[PDB]
Amino acid sequence: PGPIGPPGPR
Amino acid sequence: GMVTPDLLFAEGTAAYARGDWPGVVLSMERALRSRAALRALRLRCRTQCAADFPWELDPDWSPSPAQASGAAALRDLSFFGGLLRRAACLRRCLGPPAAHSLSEEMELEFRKRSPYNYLQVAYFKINKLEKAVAAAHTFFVGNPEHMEMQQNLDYYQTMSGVKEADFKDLETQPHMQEFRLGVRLYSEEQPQEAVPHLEAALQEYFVAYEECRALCEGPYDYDGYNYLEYNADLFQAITDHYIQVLNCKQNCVTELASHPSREKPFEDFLPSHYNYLQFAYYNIGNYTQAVECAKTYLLFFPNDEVMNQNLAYYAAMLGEEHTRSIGPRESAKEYRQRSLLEKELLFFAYDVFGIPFVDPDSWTPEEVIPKRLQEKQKSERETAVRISQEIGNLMKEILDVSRLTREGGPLLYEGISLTMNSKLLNGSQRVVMDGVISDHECQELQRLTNVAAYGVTVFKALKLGQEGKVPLQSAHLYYNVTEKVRRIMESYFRLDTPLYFSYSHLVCRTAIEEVQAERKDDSHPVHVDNCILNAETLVCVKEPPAYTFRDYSAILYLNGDFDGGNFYFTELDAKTVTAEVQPQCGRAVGFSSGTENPHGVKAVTRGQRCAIALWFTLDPRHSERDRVQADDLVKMLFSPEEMDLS
Amino acid sequence: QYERYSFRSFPRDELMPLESAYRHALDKYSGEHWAESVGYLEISLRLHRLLRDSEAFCHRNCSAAPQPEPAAGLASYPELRLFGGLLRRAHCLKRCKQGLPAFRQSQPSREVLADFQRREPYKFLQFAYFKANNLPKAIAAAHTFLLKHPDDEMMKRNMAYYKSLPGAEDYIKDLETKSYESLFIRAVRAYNGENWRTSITDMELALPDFFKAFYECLAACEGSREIKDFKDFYLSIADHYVEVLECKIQCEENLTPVIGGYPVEKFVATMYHYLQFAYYKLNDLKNAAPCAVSYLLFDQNDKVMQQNLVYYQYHRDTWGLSDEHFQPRPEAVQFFNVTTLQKELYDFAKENIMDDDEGEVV
Amino acid sequence: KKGPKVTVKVYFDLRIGDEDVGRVIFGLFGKTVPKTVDNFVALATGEKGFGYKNSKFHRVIKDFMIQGGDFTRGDGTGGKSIYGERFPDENFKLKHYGPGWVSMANAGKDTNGSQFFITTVKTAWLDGKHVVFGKVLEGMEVVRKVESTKTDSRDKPLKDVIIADCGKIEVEKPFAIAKEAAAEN
Ligand SMILES: *[C@@H]1O[C@H](CO)[C@@H](O)[C@H](O)[C@H]1NC(C)=O
Ligand SMILES: *[C@@H]1O[C@H](CO)[C@@H](O)[C@H](O)[C@H]1NC(C)=O
Ligand SMILES: *[C@@H]1O[C@H](CO)[C@@H](O)[C@H](O)[C@H]1NC(C)=O
Ligand SMILES: *[C@@H]1O[C@H](CO)[C@@H](O)[C@H](O)[C@H]1NC(C)=O
Ligand SMILES: [Fe+3]
Repeated sequence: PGPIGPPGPR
Repeated sequence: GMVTPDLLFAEGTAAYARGDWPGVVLSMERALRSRAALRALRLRCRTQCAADFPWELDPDWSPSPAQASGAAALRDLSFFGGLLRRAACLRRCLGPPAAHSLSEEMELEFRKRSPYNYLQVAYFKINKLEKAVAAAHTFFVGNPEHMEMQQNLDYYQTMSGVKEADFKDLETQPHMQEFRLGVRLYSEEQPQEAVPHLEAALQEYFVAYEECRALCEGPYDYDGYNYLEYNADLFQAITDHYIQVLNCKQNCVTELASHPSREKPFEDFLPSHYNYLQFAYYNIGNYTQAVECAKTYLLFFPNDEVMNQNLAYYAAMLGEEHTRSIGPRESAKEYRQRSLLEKELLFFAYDVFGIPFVDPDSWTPEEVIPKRLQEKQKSERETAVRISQEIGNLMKEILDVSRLTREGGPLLYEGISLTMNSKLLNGSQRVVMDGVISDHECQELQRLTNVAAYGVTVFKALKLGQEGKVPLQSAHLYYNVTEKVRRIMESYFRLDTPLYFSYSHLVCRTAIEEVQAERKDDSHPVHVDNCILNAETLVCVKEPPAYTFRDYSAILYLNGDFDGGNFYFTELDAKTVTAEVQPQCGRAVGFSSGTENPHGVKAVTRGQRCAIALWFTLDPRHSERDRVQADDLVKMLFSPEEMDLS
Repeated sequence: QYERYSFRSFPRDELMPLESAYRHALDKYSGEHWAESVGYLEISLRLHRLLRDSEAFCHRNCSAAPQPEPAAGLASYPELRLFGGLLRRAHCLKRCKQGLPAFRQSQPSREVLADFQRREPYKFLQFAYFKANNLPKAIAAAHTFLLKHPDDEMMKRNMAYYKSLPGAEDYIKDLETKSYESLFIRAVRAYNGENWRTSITDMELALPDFFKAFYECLAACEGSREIKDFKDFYLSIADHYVEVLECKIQCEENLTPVIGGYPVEKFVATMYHYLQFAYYKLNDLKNAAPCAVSYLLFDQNDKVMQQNLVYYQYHRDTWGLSDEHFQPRPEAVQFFNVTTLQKELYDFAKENIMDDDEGEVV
Repeated sequence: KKGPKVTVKVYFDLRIGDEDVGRVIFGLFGKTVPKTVDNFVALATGEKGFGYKNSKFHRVIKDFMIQGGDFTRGDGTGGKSIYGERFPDENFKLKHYGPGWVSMANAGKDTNGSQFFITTVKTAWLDGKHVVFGKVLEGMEVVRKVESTKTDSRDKPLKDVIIADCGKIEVEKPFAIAKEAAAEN
């Protein structure tokens, strides 16, 4: 359904 | 396993406190032997690893077309193969590397010969008076300003059991003793007994020089906590370390020529050996060695008039064919050639990387110094002569002599006014000036220190401005004002020597109103920036724990919107107050950091106090190391220069 | 994000530190602002490429230079010659670095440089592209990250979803591609299609490019280290080099092309194998023999090439060959020497230099 | 995973005024940092008269660390090593990876004395300044109990914390450990 994106560190 | 010296020394000191004389004798003797054994071990494997794997040389590099890159790679691989082989050999002797490291307080304790003090007391207490007198004489030779040692030696000598010949030095190097003995015998006009001692001294000198040169490859010297921001790539790290090692090897020359009895090293040590030898040989009646020694002296100073006269007289007394047959000594030739090559390398590094080098020899020809350094040296000579002439004229126009010959100054810049001179400040080497900088500069520097937050150095401020955290105009202004203060303070005090930086930081002090309860104690005790203040006996001791190279001090204040925070000059007893200055905007107080100016700062009751503190040196060896990097950064950031990328 | 890139003329508009551009990009990424994050990530990628190219250009002027011959006396003191040469090279490097625009900004930390080397930023990039209706660039960035790391969990799911998408079966391309990779692919295609001169031209173009890239990669590994012990001169100069040597050893494998998800093994020997067959089919054994000798140099356990060598050897007089046409090409010999020396030095130093103060946890 | 090898173990018994709250076992890295393990072991065994026996923790700052090891003066200004008074820093080969890593407390550069601290949270701002030489092996619950005692404005615990005993436990075979946090069941 939706590609997984990384959690934003900053 | 050769227990380290400091553990044994601590055991001995504790036993001395308790009152166990066998304990102190056993422990202190063990400490001395352990230090000697560790030194011999280091010397032995450094020499052995050098002699097993000699350096190779294939400098026939070929820039073959489309083959320069691989050839460079293979050359580097040859060099680093050799280096790794030597490192493996060194590692497989030396053993545990923890044993060869000890603090600097212990090194100071060992260089002053304290264990011999302890040992002489112990030996006397357990009736071994011969060893007692030997230890006492060794300690006395080490420290010549002890009347207590003198009376102890008197007491020992009056007592039956010991003679004059018992006085044997257990610590001084053999070549120095041989030289001093031979020179004394020469001064009594006994040339027959002078030549063998002097020749022995020459041989010992060369052996000891080789031994000292091999102990100079130690750890790199990061200046404080700057190992956490060291970012040198491989070929720059190697270069920094090697330049330091070479500098140490060259400074071994001035260390082999010093004795604790004298306050300065002998001048022209090795050529002086030859100078004595030639006349002694002449007085004996051996002319061949006389002309040989004259010829080996002339190889160091080739234009001397007196030695040339002596050689001409000898040659007239001799035959010309014999004189043209003989030449100088070969050990002297090898010595001189190696020294010249090392000095060339060190002067090149000084010219290019800005790493200072102070020559320990006065026989160096001028051809080994690049042109920029020669121009700088000429300028320094000219300014020294000018200052001396000015002082002579002023003394012709003549405490008060001190208050006059070394206090008036031109005050180069405009707007700078002499608010209080030394007489109005009750002392010597004191001044308070006003208007060093304006109000806008003060505001800008205040912003620089408020945003970056409290000691911030000029190099750190420049880096912060480069990143973007602080404005860059502020960092450049900080650099400018520091250099301006240095120039004005060097011109005021009539200095013929150049003045170098030592340290500088920008600091802000805040008052906390919730910790002011019952705060009757002073914020900071009276101190002296040079040595440690022992107010108990009203003396000062210049010791390596203190910064003994600092010579002048200066402070400039940037705001006056607070209460408290005064600056006062005080007497040595640390109680009475001699003078006080009121901080304001652009006010600078400058003084000599010696023992004649003890100073103190009060507590701030409320507000903000921000100023710059500066310390200067007269010794070029002890210059601020971060100032070279800051200079490079300023040149890069504000005076760019491209290199034709096309 | 590499169309408007030129080393000679880099816009002064976007000259900022690499760390600050990366920080701004991640700040906008966490702020759910996609367009600005795309712009800043592209800026940071271009800045990293500029830094790498500036370092390569600087290391070429200095190290690869003709040598000054010093006087006759200095020939009797080898240590002074060696370290004086090192001193001169260090001075040339420092002087050359001040004039280049990329070195007058603030230099990045080792963590950020390793982070960029591991191709991490591309992760963020692909997601951002999807949120800005840039599906072709999204799949391209996903493929570029996946190419270096093939065992990631989330990226495989992302690539499966992307491949499910219609049309997006022909935009798959590597954004961090090299010259010799494309030249090799073209030459292989020509060889497979029964055409020899085109393959010869492309392979002969591809070989020196690989060698130049290899030597620049070797020269870029001689970086800094972090200080954590204080040892003597020879014992600390030889600890810096051991880290440098680990990095250098792990350097021929990173430049190998990947086709079909599997790296091509024995790259240089493969090039010579192709070249030899192509030259044979043109009956130009004058060039076919040295390639065969080079291949046998790199891989000594191939019966096929040894039989080919026997075949060439026995027909020496028919085709008028000389012994001068039976030695390996010099560039291959240089490559062989460098790689073998590096492996021998590292194996030696992993027994005598490196301390044993650690072990495996059980 | 690669980790440092422990060579000696030492044990402390702690008492909060009147309760005995337990025993703590430290494992020291003697092949990485010698001359700092030796000072600790010699002072724990008390083989030279002076030692850690009947000493006291004087800083129990919450959620940071617990510090002790001043046996000469009650405050934090005393303490001496076996190599004189102070000795230089050796090497920063290890960092503060988490709770339970023992390190040497110093008042500047090259001023290691006899005072140590046990970190309770990860402290990465201390790396490169303080030298780390051990890791807590057992009794993390006792460290947690000591960390939560009531303090004052200067962090001096209201009830005294006493090292009622200290000794040394020998290890026949060095073994490696994991470079992460410790215990915390
Ligand atoms: C001069 O001295 C050398 C060495 O000291 C000696 O060999 C030589 O015989 C001496 N000459 C005379 C005339 O005694
Ligand atoms: C610092 O001094 C230099 C030299 O005169 C000058 O060019 C520059 O403008 C100054 N920087 C300031 C005033 O911020
Ligand atoms: C290195 O750069 C300088 C700077 O202009 C240039 O003059 C010199 O020719 C360069 N060296 C080589 C080998 O190209
Ligand atoms: C390079 O390798 C070849 C192949 O054996 C050898 O003949 C040559 O001596 C080597 N060159 C070196 C190690 O410099
Ligand atoms: Fe002061």
